[PDB]
Amino acid sequence: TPFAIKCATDADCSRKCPGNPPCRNGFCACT
Repeated sequence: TPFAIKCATDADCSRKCPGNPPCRNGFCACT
């Protein structure tokens, strides 16, 4: 799914779910 937690960047991924997980299609990879 190129759709998940709405992200800007890695840092933003981190902002929701820490440890700097990656984003793809501007969505954070973390569940």
